[PDB]
Amino acid sequence: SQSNRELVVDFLSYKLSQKGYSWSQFVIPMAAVKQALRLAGDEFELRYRRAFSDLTSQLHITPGTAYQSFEQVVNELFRDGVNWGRIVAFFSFGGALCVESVDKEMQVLVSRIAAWMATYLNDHLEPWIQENGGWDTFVELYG
Repeated sequence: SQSNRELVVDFLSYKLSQKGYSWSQFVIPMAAVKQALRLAGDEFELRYRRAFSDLTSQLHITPGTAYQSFEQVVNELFRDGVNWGRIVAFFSFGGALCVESVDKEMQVLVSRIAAWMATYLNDHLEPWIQENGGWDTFVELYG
């Protein structure tokens, strides 16, 4: 919850920096988890460059968008359940949403998206993560 919050912020900050944007609107194995996640995300966006076009448009985020709408859209990535690659897609998707928000002069949504991701991670993804090795297995797999 606290760790996950930090993890989400780091990945989103990484993505924004990398793409020329500001991250101002915002390490035990943690440092290792963070780096593994940064690498996983880059590899992902490398193979898939569509940038979640339909998912973001299906969501069309504005300052009035509620978590439930975010949650419903994100659920689409997990229609067949959770797996590591889908978790990576989840982070990449949040990253795309932040970029889009900045491109629309709605930089105020980045901290909100981060909060939503942490909530979604703790609620829907940690159960599977903890059952399949925890973030140690993730590092072991993408580190």
